[PDB]
This record gives sequence, structure tokens and C-alpha cells, in this order.
Amino acid sequence: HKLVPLAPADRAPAVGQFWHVTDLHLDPTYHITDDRTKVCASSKGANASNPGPFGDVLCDSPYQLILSAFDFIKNSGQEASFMIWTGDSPPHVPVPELSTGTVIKVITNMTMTVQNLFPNLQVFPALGNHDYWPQDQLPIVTSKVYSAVADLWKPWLGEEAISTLKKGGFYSQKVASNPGLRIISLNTNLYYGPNIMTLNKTDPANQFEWLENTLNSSLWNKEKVYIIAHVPVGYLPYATDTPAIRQYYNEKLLDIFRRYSSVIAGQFYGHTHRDSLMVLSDKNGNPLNSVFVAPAVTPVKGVLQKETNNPGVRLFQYKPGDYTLLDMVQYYLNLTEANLKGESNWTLEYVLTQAYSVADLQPKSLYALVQQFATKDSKQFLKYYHYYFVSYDSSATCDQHCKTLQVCAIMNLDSMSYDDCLKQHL
Ligand SMILES: *[C@@H]1O[C@H](CO)[C@@H](O[C@@H]2O[C@H](CO)[C@@H](O[C@@H]3O[C@H](CO[C@H]4O[C@H](CO)[C@@H](O)[C@H](O)[C@@H]4O)[C@@H](O)[C@H](O[C@H]4O[C@H](CO)[C@@H](O)[C@H](O)[C@@H]4O)[C@@H]3O)[C@H](O)[C@H]2NC(C)=O)[C@H](O)[C@H]1NC(C)=O
Ligand SMILES: *[C@@H]1O[C@H](CO[C@@H]2O[C@@H](C)[C@@H](O)[C@@H](O)[C@@H]2O)[C@@H](O[C@@H]2O[C@H](CO)[C@@H](O)[C@H](O)[C@H]2NC(C)=O)[C@H](O)[C@H]1NC(C)=O
Ligand SMILES: *[C@@H]1O[C@H](CO[C@@H]2O[C@@H](C)[C@@H](O)[C@@H](O)[C@@H]2O)[C@@H](O[C@@H]2O[C@H](CO)[C@@H](O)[C@H](O)[C@H]2NC(C)=O)[C@H](O)[C@H]1NC(C)=O
Ligand SMILES: *[C@@H]1O[C@H](CO[C@@H]2O[C@@H](C)[C@@H](O)[C@@H](O)[C@@H]2O)[C@@H](O)[C@H](O)[C@H]1NC(C)=O
Ligand SMILES: Nc1ncnc2c1ncn2[C@@H]1O[C@H](COP(=O)(O)O)[C@@H](O)[C@H]1O
Ligand SMILES: [Zn+2]
Ligand SMILES: [Zn+2]
Repeated sequence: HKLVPLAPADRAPAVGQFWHVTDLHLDPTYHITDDRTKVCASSKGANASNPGPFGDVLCDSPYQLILSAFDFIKNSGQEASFMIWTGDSPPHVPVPELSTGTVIKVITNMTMTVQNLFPNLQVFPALGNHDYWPQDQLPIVTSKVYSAVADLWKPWLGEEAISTLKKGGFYSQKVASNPGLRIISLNTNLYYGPNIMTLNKTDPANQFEWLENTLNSSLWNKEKVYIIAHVPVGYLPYATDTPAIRQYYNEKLLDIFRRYSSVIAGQFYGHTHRDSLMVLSDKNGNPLNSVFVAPAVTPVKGVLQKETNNPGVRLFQYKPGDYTLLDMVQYYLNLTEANLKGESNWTLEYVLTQAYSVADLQPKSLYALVQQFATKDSKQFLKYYHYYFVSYDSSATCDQHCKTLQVCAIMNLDSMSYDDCLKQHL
């Protein structure tokens, strides 16, 4: 007779789950036609290679592909308490073939697709470099795009997040279903090489100052943080000595992340359209923070590229009320198979703990895994390189130089450690 909360069973609490989708790149022009240079504007006059209803390797996403990805999520039987969505919705076409209004229209379409299919799911979006017109030129003051996405994403975001989103394209937001968890959605396009608007800016849109204060508040309020953004920190794994964002910004952002590694329980990026791991470590090689780059829904590649990705979406598992990452489940569409029969079969690619025989996704667990990658003829690394393209080509090979670039980028996010890795292993 005392109105005490009803104690749950001693059963093990169910893990929490959330979805990560990225790089949808809708191409509204997509359509099958005899002249394969007219299947999709995103091929920029190239002949589509083998187009079907779910797309082509030289095209961005037909609407039907994006719909099939979200239909899979909806009917997967996986419970999830939120979704993160890390940007890049318009297609790869020349700047004169887009406009601010067209960019906003595509982002609106994607946003409304998600809200229509998932009316009860909190979603945390981030802007990508194509989520602006002209592409990559994301500004350091308020803009029409920033104001538009602030209105589009209002169902998911509180007043303070809406205010910072409108001003600079970034926000933080408490997760309604997960007390003690905060999402920080950065606009890392402010740091991306092609962005003229941020040249010679030490703190464009004051995002570093804001991020510092946000993380400090989370620290003192005993919150955990998941960082989400479009362009990742660290080095491109397919190129030599090339940071994904400008080196000055990479170094500055990584130092913030190292100082707050005790608060940051995950980092989640897109932009590369590949499945990549990174482990942020100190200068002495001690692992600090696990980083997850998710592959795209679009399969697009340029004619000059040999490989591309299969479409992917992924799910993370975490410890409830604690937010330590326990696992990652990567799903994919075999695009050639789907196009041949005309029906999608989104399916499991792998479960990270099972694929790699690791206990969880903590930095030390992943650090020990990637140390195995470095061993000669590592079967773990061969599997990783297969999954890098989302199982596009089991015959794709990574020679000694390719593997040095991959492993060095996985383990060394800052310039000093990355260049030392090249010195030791080239
Ligand atoms: C996603 O879905 C696609 C489509 O089903 C799968 O791709 C097919 O995979 C099978 C098996 O790997 C391929 O069949 C094999 O092809 C080999 C030839 O390689 C290429 O050569 C021709 C050029 O002449 C290409 O056009 C062709 O597409 C291939 O890419 C052959 O050497 C094999 O022959 C022998 O294989 C075994 C031997 O035990 C036997 O089954 C056969 O009888 C034969 O003796 C075999 O035919 C098939 O070609 C692929 N199709 C396409 C369109 O690429 C992907 O594997 C799948 N992805 C994942 C991750 O599962
Ligand atoms: C796009 O492709 C067309 C068609 O090329 C053919 O189509 C394929 C199915 C395959 O069979 C190829 O080997 C063929 O060549 C190209 O147009 C043709 O190109 C050659 C001359 O270079 C010749 O077949 C015809 O003169 C061209 N026209 C047609 C209707 O066949 C076209 O050049 C390709 N465009 C690009 C940008 O690659
Ligand atoms: C989202 O778009 C799809 C795809 O259509 C294109 O995408 C938009 C960005 C915009 O440019 C549209 O004008 C394009 O047609 C829409 O699906 C299509 O909708 C129309 C009906 O209005 C219909 O003619 C098509 O057959 C539909 N299907 C396909 C595969 O194109 C979809 O309705 C849009 N969704 C939202 C919520 O806006
Ligand atoms: C980080 O915050 C420290 C703690 O100060 C208190 O933090 C919360 C509760 C705020 O309400 C603030 O007003 C409090 O004073 C600061 O002492 C410290 O300066 C901050 N560190 C940095 C690097 O900004
Ligand atoms: N694996 C790759 N090889 C060569 N170029 C790439 C690769 N991945 C991405 N790019 C380039 O990076 C950009 C793609 O990012 P985005 O345009 O934001 O989707 C384009 O300029 C591509 O040409
Ligand atoms: Zn992209
Ligand atoms: Zn991008």
C-alpha cells in the first residue's frame, strides 16, 4: 500500500539497439532506358553498366532501393530505440544540375520517407557535404538549408538543438528512450577540404568551442555521448597520408576526443561509402575510443574505380543505461542478385563479434583485433577487406602497399602516429 515502482524480473536486461543509415544519395532521374547513358544523371553520361530496378554501380540510388532499405529495417523484427542518419541525400551530379531548392527537396523526401515509415522512432540526422548547394560549401552562419532541416527534423529535436542546427548545422540532443545518453551531431563538412567557406578559419561556426562545452557538461552531468557526423576523422584508408578532413582540423578535433574519451562511448561516420574501423589511441598506442564508418545505401562508383560497395545498413547493440557498445550487425543487399530476379533480399552480412571473435566493441577489444590484422597473411584482415566493400567482390585483393595503407589508417588517426606507421611499414 505504498506506490513503489514495480520491480522487473531478475532476467537479464535486453540489450539496447539502434540503426545507422548513411549516404542514401537518391537519384530521382533513375530509369531504365535503351540508351544506357540516360539511365541516371549521376553517371554523368557514362553508360550504366548493368542497370536494374534497384540500381547500377555507375548510378546513385533509385528511390526503390532506398525504400527497400527502410522496408527491410521496418520488417526486420529487430527492436531499436533510435536511428542515426549521417547525411548525403542528393545525388552526384554537376553543380548546375542542382539548386538550393532541389537539395532541400531531396532532403525533404528522405526525411518524410523516414517519418512516414517510422512514426514512433527518434532519428538523429547529420548533414553531409552534398546536403548543400553548391555541394561542399557548407556555411559558418545560418542559411536556407540549415533553416530547412531545422524544420524538417523538429519532430526529433528539442528547442536548443533546433537553434544550433539552424545557426551552424550541428546540435546535441538527449535520447528520449535512453536517459543518460546524448547524441552529438557534428557538421564535419565545415572541415572538409573542398569547403571554400571555412578556409583559414580556426573555429568555423564556433563548433569546437561549442563541442568542448557540450562534452564538459556531459562529463559533469555523468552522461555518455555518441558522436555522429558525415565526414570522419582520421586518414583515408585507400590513399597515402590523406586526412579525410583538413589536417589542422583533424588534429584539433582528435585532441578534443582524446581528452573526453571517458565520456564518448561511440563515434559513427559515413561519407566514405565503405565499412571501416578506426581506433583512436594516445601517442603511445594505448586505445582510447572506437570509431565506426558505415557503408552507403548507394552503390555508386566512378568509371575509374574497380570496386564499389553493395548497399548496406547496420545495427548496433549496447548495454542499457550504460551505453558501452556490445556488437554491430551489418546487413546488405546483393545488388546483382536483386536486380537479376527483381526482388530485394536484404540480409545479414556479419555480426562483428562473431566474424572477428572479439568480446565487444570496446577500444581494447578492437585494438587487439586490428593488431591481428597486421600479421602476415592474416585471415582476419582478408575478411575485413572483403567486408570493406560490403562483400562486393570476394576476389578483390589488397597487396602489401594496400594493406599498409589500410592498417595504418585503422590504428593511427593523427598525423604523427600515421606517418610513423608509414615509416615502420612501407
Ligand atoms: C551476389 O550475387 C551474385 C549473383 O548471383 C554472386 O555472383 C555470382 O557468383 C557465382 C559464384 O561465385 C559466379 O559463378 C562462378 O563464376 C566464375 C566466373 O567468374 C566470372 O566469370 C564470368 C566471365 O566469363 C563473369 O561474367 C561471371 O559473372 C563471373 O563473375 C566461374 O569460374 C564459376 O564456374 C565454376 O564454379 C563452380 C566450381 O565448383 C561451379 O558452381 C560451376 O559449375 C563452375 O564449375 C562460377 O560459374 C557468378 O558468375 C557470379 N555472378 C555474377 C553476375 O557476378 C555473388 O557471389 C553474390 N555475392 C555474395 C557475397 O555472395
Ligand atoms: C554507350 O554505349 C553505346 C553502345 O555501345 C555498345 O553497347 C554495349 C551493349 C556493348 O555491346 C558495347 O560493346 C557496344 O559498343 C556506345 O555507342 C556505340 O559505340 C560504338 C562506337 O564506339 C558503336 O557500337 C556505335 O557506333 C555506338 N552507338 C550505338 C547505338 O551502338 C556509346 O559510345 C557508349 N557511350 C559511352 C559514353 O561510353
Ligand atoms: C520521394 O520521391 C520518390 C521518387 O520520385 C522522385 O523523387 C522526388 C525527389 C521528386 O523529385 C519527385 O518529383 C520524383 O518523381 C516519390 O515516388 C514517386 O512519386 C510520384 C508521385 O508523386 C510517382 O509518379 C512515382 O512513380 C513515385 N515512385 C517512384 C519510384 O518514382 C515519392 O513519392 C517521394 N516521397 C515523398 C515523401 O515525397
Ligand atoms: C568544465 O566544467 C567545470 C565544472 O564547472 C561546472 O560545470 C557545470 C555544472 C556548469 O554548470 C558550470 O557552470 C559549472 O561551473 C569548470 O570548472 C571548467 O572550467 C570546465 N572546463 C572547461 C575545459 O571548460
Ligand atoms: N575508393 C575511392 N577511390 C577513389 N575516389 C574516391 C573513393 N571514395 C571516394 N572517392 C571520392 O570521394 C568523393 C566521394 O564523396 P561524396 O562525394 O561526399 O559521396 C568523390 O570525389 C570521389 O571521387
Ligand atoms: Zn556520400
Ligand atoms: Zn560525403
